[PDB]
Amino acid sequence: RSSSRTPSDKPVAHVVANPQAEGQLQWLNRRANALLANGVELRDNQLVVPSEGLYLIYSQVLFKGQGCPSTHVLLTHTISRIAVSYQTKVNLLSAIKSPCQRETPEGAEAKPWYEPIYLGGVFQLEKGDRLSAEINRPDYLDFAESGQVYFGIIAL
Amino acid sequence: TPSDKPVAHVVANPQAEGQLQWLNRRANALLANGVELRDNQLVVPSEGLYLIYSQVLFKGQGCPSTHVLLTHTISRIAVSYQTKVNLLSAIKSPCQRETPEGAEAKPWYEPIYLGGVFQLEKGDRLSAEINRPDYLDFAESGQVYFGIIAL
Amino acid sequence: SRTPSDKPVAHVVANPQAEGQLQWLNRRANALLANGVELRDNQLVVPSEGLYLIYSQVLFKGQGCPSTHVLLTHTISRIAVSYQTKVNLLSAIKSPCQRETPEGAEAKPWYEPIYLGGVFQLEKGDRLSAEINRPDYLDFAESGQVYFGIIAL
Amino acid sequence: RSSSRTPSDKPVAHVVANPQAEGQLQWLNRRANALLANGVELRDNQLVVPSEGLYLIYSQVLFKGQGCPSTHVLLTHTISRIAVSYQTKVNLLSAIKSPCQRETPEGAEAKPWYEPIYLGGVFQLEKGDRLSAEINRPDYLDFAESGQVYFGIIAL
Amino acid sequence: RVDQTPQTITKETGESLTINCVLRDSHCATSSTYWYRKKSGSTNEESISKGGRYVETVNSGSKSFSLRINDLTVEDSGTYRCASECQYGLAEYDVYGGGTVVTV
Amino acid sequence: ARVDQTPQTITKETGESLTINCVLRDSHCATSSTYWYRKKSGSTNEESISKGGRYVETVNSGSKSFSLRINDLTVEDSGTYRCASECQYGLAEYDVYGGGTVVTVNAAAHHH
Amino acid sequence: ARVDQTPQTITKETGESLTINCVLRDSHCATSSTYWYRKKSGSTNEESISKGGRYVETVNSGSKSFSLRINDLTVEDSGTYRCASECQYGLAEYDVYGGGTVVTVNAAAHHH
Amino acid sequence: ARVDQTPQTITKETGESLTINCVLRDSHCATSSTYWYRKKSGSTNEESISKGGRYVETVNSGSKSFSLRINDLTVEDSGTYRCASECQYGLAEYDVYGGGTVVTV
Repeated sequence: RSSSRTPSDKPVAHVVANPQAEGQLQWLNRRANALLANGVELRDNQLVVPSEGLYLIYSQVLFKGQGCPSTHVLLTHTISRIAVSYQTKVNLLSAIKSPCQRETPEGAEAKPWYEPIYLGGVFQLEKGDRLSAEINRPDYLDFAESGQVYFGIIAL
Repeated sequence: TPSDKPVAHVVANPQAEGQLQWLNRRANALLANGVELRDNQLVVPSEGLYLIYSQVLFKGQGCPSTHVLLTHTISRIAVSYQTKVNLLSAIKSPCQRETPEGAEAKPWYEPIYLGGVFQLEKGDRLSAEINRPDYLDFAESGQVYFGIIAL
Repeated sequence: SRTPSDKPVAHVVANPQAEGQLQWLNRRANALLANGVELRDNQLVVPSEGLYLIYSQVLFKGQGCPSTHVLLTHTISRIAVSYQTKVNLLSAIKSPCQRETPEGAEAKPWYEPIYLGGVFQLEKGDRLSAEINRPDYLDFAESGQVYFGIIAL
Repeated sequence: RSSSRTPSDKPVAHVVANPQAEGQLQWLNRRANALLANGVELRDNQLVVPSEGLYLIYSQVLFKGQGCPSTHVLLTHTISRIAVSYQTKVNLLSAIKSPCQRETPEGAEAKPWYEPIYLGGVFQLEKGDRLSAEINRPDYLDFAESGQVYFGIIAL
Repeated sequence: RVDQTPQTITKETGESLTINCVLRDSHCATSSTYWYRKKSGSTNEESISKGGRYVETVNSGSKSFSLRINDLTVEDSGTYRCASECQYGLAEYDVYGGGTVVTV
Repeated sequence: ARVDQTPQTITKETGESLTINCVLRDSHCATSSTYWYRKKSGSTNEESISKGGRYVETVNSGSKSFSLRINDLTVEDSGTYRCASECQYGLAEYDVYGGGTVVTVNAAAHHH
Repeated sequence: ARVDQTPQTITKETGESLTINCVLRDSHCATSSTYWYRKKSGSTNEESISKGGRYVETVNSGSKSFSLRINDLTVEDSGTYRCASECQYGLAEYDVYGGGTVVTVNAAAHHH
Repeated sequence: ARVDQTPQTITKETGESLTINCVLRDSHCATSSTYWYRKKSGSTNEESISKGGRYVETVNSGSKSFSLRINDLTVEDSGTYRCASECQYGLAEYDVYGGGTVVTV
């Protein structure tokens, strides 16, 4: 009892983190409002560009902690690109955020903090380019509800 | 020399008392090529892949109490599955601690942005909403907005 | 070369060795500026009438939180031939520092990023500009932490 | 109950910073010992020349901070002109000052520093020319008392 | 945009103001004229009627149109923000201005 | 002192009359241009008090002093009140301000 | 690492010859449009080295490497020398840089 | 900003006429009292240009731009093109500049 009605063509992908991934960022596509079609591969948590052209890259990550153990905490989130022409990981988009400004329950309790980070830009990618979205602290991820963490590309 | 494909970019009305009401009849805003704005909701006029984005800017004139959690979500109720489901969401705590104790107020600002590509069908209803519409900062230029474009 | 060309596109990134100012660069690895978009005076020139997508991110970093109470802003503006006045298209504000500079356990580097994005209808010759009010907290020590771009959809 | 005696003068302007304003350079003229008359208009923190001729331009800015962080700070102060004939902002008067070369004070009870900057000169201006006084770091402005920040032109 | 001419008015009971607004955007036309009176100090907003005795001296050359108001007593005093709908391509919007008249 | 309001801390009864006086000390300011501004607890809007009915303003040019009697003392009007006047000599025109707070509590109402 | 200068720190004597090699890592940059820039020790303005006389260039497109041999060395020609190349594939055009410093000591003059 | 010289950096072929144009962006200078300055690559003295046939002043008064022409480029052709103009308003009198380098292989 299945069919399809619209064609569509642009190579596209919008993958969301695995909720049953207790301590890691595993990208999934077999979920309701997620897409991965028209040739795009996902090799070892990495998006493989299927054709040379102009792509739009976006990703969001949400960090949550139930208390600040030590001021020295850095939340980082960067999207990388390894091309066939230059076989080294280079950052295309990056952002850093400090969730805890001193404090560290000196006069408070477990104060749940939430910090989101969004990344986006347009790039020219060639065939076989491997894009990867990564974060430094995979233990502060909050994927418990819905579309709070994701990563995707679309050929314009 | 015309332009085509469904597009929409709605901005909150500054004259909207403690509420997030979307407006279209203002300078730098568009809603054309079939996109309808019904009940504070965008209606997709044709099936395809759309780009959904929205930003909300939160402002408070002091840390009130405990911990308030600011969320901003774009939801979709489709004709195929008639339940509102969240497509994009983000949570943020604007105040860390030290509620103003005698000392004067310190206005805090925290923005939140959402964006992604999704497949929408005819008759789908998208809505951008926030939990605390009493901390809304819709003063002048587009600080909070919400829009889609048919890719 | 094996691929064809397309529609107006631009993705410019901040100058890392320009500490003190926001200079947009296009002749740097993984940056684009082609198909009619011009970089005049830290401004992008729209080459044709149509619908464009504009975005920009800036990352702010400071050492310790002083008691000045600073407001960090980031705005994308458009000055058109139709309306010769600076109007903001997208804006965002963030207050990074509440508490005073630590008098015990000092140096507390704070990081706060800001992202903007939206689609607009632009005319020929319109000059778009992304700017921030305090260019002294820019963190261009790493690749792609500050950028600005448009692409015609 | 008041009166006025013989004005009989020419374009003049002397605007002062807003004392009860946060970190911004907002010019005021409707305050004691301030002038804006005989055609000079303040539109958007800019003086509008009402008639072609020779003007004298002056401005002072006072920078104060309660400690010197280590980040190489340069304090700048410039008066610029955008003309109808050449619509590019060019500096007529400029000055730079380094407020503190001293290594980040590990302990000095803040060490409050004060650094002023003054600019002045005579120039030929045309009708409709817009003069603008600006500073680079509005977080060190000392608009506490008066006459510490000001900006003016006078038709000679 | 919009350049409504009666900026500050404090005329006396019995005058006549002509209210012109000048368009600065080449997308706005002197075709869609309208004013939004306030009726003294209200916490809402009202409107104002056209087409006859409340007619304008619309002039596209100066991009200004008027509002003839006679016998001003105390019901003809309020904020008459001005408005016009601008349109170039796929965009449709309106714009506001400003101008008040007061008669004692 | 460029205008000085005399009452600083006032303590009134539920619904009474507070009087604030400001005296002009600059002979450039005219008593023919009076304005009033009040503040509300934690609020950030400078409001303009209107002259009529419950807000009475008396002007006497001899001493260049004006007053503001406010009746029906609602307790939601607790805040800092400032006065203003328009001064203009020759080519200069300016205005002047003050400062002063009002506090009022309620009663028992005898609902037994 | 998108262009690699091999001799980072060099110490030659007045009257010698140092060779600096740069190897391309991006297969989009071409060995044909190469440029060299030096920054004299103690100065901030970066000057552009000219092709002629003392500066002889060896380019090999097969290995995508270019070099710059510097002859008749003096003691005033000590500074940071960088190499450059022009890359262009699709809609993108950019340049790449390196780094490498030279220090020259003198040889005195035997005074009998 | 003011004065945008169109051929900034040129690399021409031996025997190829290169045309140097300067476009005025300051609407106060006149293209009628135009001046040209050359500094041959390798010399640190700025020499002037005598426009006598080989250097033609294809000034365009509409665009407030002036042009100069070379012919049969030689192999010693090495020189930095600098243009100037004698702007004049009521009282003030000043000059404006551009920028330009030539290389012939």
